[PDB]
Amino acid sequence: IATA
Amino acid sequence: RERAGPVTWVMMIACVVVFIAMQILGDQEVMLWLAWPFDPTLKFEFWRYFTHALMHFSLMHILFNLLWWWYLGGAVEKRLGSGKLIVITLISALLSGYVQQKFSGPWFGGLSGVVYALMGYVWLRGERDPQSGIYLQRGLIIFALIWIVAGWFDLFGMSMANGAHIAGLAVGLAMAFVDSLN
Ligand SMILES: [Cl-]
Repeated sequence: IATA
Repeated sequence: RERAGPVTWVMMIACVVVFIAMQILGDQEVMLWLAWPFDPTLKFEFWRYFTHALMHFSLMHILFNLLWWWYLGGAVEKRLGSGKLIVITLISALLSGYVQQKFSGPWFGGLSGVVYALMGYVWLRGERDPQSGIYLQRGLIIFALIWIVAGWFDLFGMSMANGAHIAGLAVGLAMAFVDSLN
């Protein structure tokens, strides 16, 4: 999961 | 007295509630509900185009995102009104999430796309339209540039949604330009  | 208006406040509450749900239920159970639509059958669950911005996966990025939201969001709401903040927030969450999923697919979250929109918006509106009463301090310009750089070069622990961030920034700059045409 990528975080913004 | 209070710096944070209703919209600033309600977003912060939303992020805290979602964060707590994620610690209780685990990140993945909450993503399945709140993530950008990851299948055609979910494409009309319209909240998902926005609710990706409410999830955070680490203590550091929820804190930093909410600090910038509280400051910039707070400044926009105070000076330009709750409506303006709502529109920057919805538009930037939508378009940043579009760009991110487009390049990297739907497994992402965080308020940083919106934060980058606020950075861009506050900077350029202050530049082009100083009578607006908003302005991005030099120190915050420097802070934001380093944070962006850190994101781009993977200097945090974690995998970064650089699509969302940079798209966020473009949305904020665009909206500020349109808002200051005059
Ligand atoms: Cl995060």
